[PDB]
This record gives sequence, structure tokens and C-alpha cells, in this order.
Amino acid sequence: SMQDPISDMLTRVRNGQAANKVAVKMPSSKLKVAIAALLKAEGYIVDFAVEGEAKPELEVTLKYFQAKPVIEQLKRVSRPGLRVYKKKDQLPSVMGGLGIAIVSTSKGLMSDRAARKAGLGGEIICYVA
Amino acid sequence: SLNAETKAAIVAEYAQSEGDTGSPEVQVALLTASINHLQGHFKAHKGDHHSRRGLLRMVSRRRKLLDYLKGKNLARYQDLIKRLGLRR
RNA sequence: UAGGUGGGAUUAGCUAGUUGGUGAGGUAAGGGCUCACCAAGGCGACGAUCCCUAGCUGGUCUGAGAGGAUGAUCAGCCACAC
RNA sequence: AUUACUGGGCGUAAAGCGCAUGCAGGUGGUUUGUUAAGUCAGAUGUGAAAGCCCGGGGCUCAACCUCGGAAUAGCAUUUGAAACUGGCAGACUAGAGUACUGUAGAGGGGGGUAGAAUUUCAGGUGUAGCGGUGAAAUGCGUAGAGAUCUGAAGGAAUACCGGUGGCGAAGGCGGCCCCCUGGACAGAUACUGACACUCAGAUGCGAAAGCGUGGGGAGCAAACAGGAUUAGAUACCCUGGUAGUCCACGCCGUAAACGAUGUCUACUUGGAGGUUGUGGCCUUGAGCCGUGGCUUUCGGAGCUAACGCGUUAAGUAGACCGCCU
Repeated sequence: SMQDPISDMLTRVRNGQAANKVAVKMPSSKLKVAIAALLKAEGYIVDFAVEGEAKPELEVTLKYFQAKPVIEQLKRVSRPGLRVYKKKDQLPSVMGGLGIAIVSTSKGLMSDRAARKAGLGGEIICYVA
Repeated sequence: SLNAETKAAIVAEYAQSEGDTGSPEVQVALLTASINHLQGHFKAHKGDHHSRRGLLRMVSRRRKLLDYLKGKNLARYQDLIKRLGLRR
């Protein structure tokens, strides 16, 4: 069964970037869209779009720079089989601060930088580098 | 094995709505009918191990649907049991 | 009271004051603490029971850390005194 | 990083249970609200002193002694946050399943039957070999073999079709016919509404040999006998030959039970095939083009110690199980 939609999102992006696909579509969800918004903010994707009302699909436009894919790493951290929650003082730095770690805080979903500045910890979704 | 007329008798009897084929009630009732019919076969055909694997999938599936419904509406579950004669 | 605190499943059942109730007694004090009586409970695969090993902790040693190992001296607690 | 939480593995180096079903467990689609158990933030209490660490201070320095801090990653109470996980109450249809109609198939169980052939037997014809091998001998044959014709009786297996075809969870399944029966797949519409995935323990199925009881016994053949070969020949070869092989009902539970590759899910260039559905076109002419299922092969990226694997992954990820050291 598919028991981790988020990891599926990340896989789809990671495999898209690997196959030099322009965009990737997947079944949308709140958290997928939230992730896609952060990834846009941080400049790792080009854009996203949620089409459909009945069964909404998400379309991440992937980003390349010098014909290498912008996303090098897209590691899921908090799996379903092992959740990972870090306090603010214990938030992961990624690629020596040059990558993000997507934290889910109780005031939304943010990069580890913004979480530290906010003095929130939360659930670590993934590392993007 | 259950043909179409016998199915339809059941699908009409246990239907929880209009042209309900898919309620636990219908599904379980059909499986119960299949299982009960097939009991004659395996009395006459004990060595039929391959067909029995298919019998036991029905037995399994019944349980799963019955565990579903009990989880949903215990009262519906209690009805269905009583109407079918299952001691689940 | 709860949580934590070795090893063994080639140790899986264990228990019958046992588990709970009632009353009495008993105690500085709650309490099967004890007895009588009533009931058949209780515990156990989140490892009871049994067997082996062992004083516990603050710490100590090692380790980038996470860990691993350990519990002289000092201090706290426990137990013991042919 | 040699027990790998951090931080390993399992095609061939050690490692995927033979296959499956499935309870507990683990995990679990989308969505609204709520709750606040997990999570996060803060406060308060506590977390002895010593030690460790950071600043000092005092011994000629140092060890040592000592002051202050930090630390004690925890726990309790409490106040907030509500993204994520959980709970609770709903909602949804993509997962999973149901109904309908078809399709292909050595899927299974039961029963019957056909033809070829072997052996035995009976009779006919016939007459000296036959059989076997590297050669030979054992053996068979004048009591008539072998050959040939006819018939009979039995048992077992189904030539051709036949296929890197098909079906099945795996083991496995092959003449034809009937009866009983499982699964898969496709099309179409309707239904249920996460009912799911995986599974410790458990349960079931599980080649061949073997075992029990009762049958059956053509052919084959462990054992065994004899003949050869040889230094020997407890073998290979030859002539025989019993259990077994077959049936019924049990038992056994194992195989290089192999893809030496757990199950489920999603994603990621292609080329050439096979097979089984379905739609369209003009069937304008066997076809061509779509769309599914299953299967074979070659290869790209990637992966891999390499060999190789390569959309049927050994690629990219997730859930769970088994297992290695």
C-alpha cells in the first residue's frame, strides 16, 4: 500500500529532476501543497499549481540551473515508521546551512532557519539541498 | 457457482438502499451463500485443495467485512449476524 | 504510587492469603498486615514463573557523538555484623 | 560503520521463510470540525554536595584547594501553539471490495473413454539363430526362439499439436468427453465508502524419495544375482531383477522447493517479440491504429566489487515481515 504520500511527493520530484522532466504531477493534498509552497519560497522549484476540484492534482514545475537540477538532495526524515520531532535548539542544519530542513511547527511549515528565528521546534519533514 | 438469479435474490434481500450491491450486508450475505453452497462440494471433494484456497478467501473476506461493519454500526452488525446465522 | 534500573524462552505458564470483598484484630500509620467468612479472582508474550549473575546512585573510564564499559578512593541510599 | 539509533547488510561473498492465509502488533488515502495524547514553546517546583565544563581566586608553577556560572539533555504541575501524528464526531472516492456481461486457460476434484506402443499369453506361418557390446559373455532358442500374422488380457503413459505458449500462491498441471469447482482478465454501468498493507506466534498447502494399511503391478528399476572391464571394480557397461514407481486413505514436511531475488505501493529513457481481452476505422482487402492483463528479450540512466540488474530493477522511495555478523 502507499502509506506515505509525502515521501511519494518527494520521490516524484527527485525522479522528475533525475529524468530532466519539466514538471511532475501527483494527487494533491494540503500538506503536499504546503511543502510545494515552501520549496517555491526557497527557490528549489519554479512553481506549482493545483488543478481539479473532485480529485485535485498538483503540478510542481521543476527547476534547473546550468542544466543541472536545482534539488540535489530530497531526503524524507520523519517517516511513518519513525517520526522525528526536534526542539528549536536541536533543529537539523542541512548542507552546512546552505540546504533547508522543512520543519512542521504549530505555526505552520517552515525552513529550519525560520523555525530557529521563531524559536519553534517541530516535526522534521525532509532535507532539501 | 452462485449464478445470477440466486445472487439477485440475495442482492435484493440484503440491499441497504436502492441497487446497493456494495454494502457489507450484501457482500457478506453473498459470501455466506457461496460458502454455504460450496460446503457440499468439499464434502464430495476433500482433495480439491485448489478450490478450497478460494473457499478460504471468501471465509477471510467475510470476516474482514464483518469486522468493518461491527466497527461502523454495531447494530447493523448484530442484525446481519442474526439474519445469516453467523456466530462471529 | 508511577516510570526507570542485568542476562537467559534449550525458563510459559505462575498464584491459592493467592486477587478482591465483608467484618474483626493489629499498627505510629493505609493495607491480606493477620484471622474468620464470602467470591474466584490475580499475574503473564509491554516476558509472569524459574534459573544465573549483581549492592544502587552521584559518578568513573572510553568515545567526535550516539554509545560502550564500570560502580576503588569521595558523597547519598540500601543491606549485613561468627 | 565488525550488532550499523546516529551508522551495515541479504542475486552470486554470511543472509529472502518452499508458498500462502491470518490474530496480536507495526503502518495506513482524501477531507471538515473538534480534542490536545504525541509534538512544540514558556513558567514554576525539583534534578544533593562533590565531580566534568567556562570564567575567576589561592598555593613560587603545576598537581591540588577554592568562588561564581554553565550543566544535570529528566520528571511533576501549569499556561499557551495547533502544522504534523493520534483520539472523537462527521464528510469523500482515487485504495480495497461488490453487482452485470463476456473471454482465454495442461488451475483443481470426480467419473468415463480412445488410440499407439510395451509385456505376457493362445493359435497360424516359419527355421536357426536371437539378444547384447568397444568386443564379448551371461541370457534366450531345436521342448521351435527371434521374425511375421491374428487374437486375448493387463498395466502405465498420453506421439503429433507443443510453443523462452498457457494456467496455478508455491509445489505443480498435457489425449478426448462429461460432472463439480477456484482464480484471473476485459468492457459497461451502478454500488460500499479506507472496509487497506504487512505480519511475531498460529494455521494451511507443499516435488521426489520414504512410511502405514489395503489394492494393483505392463514398463522401468534402489537392492540383489550373474556376465564383462580392471591391478582391483563392493562402479561405470551387459543380462536379469525386488522394493518402489500406479490406485485408495493417512503420515512425512523436506529439495539447487531457484529468479539462489519477501510482500505491498508509487515513480523513472527506449527497441524488438509472444500471448489473452477490448474499442475504433473502411473488413474500404487477411489489415492498420488505440486501450487493458500477462509474458520474453536487448539495452539507457541509475545501481553494482564485479558479473550483471535495468519500468517484470539489483534504479528512486515508503510500509511491514524474514534473515546475516
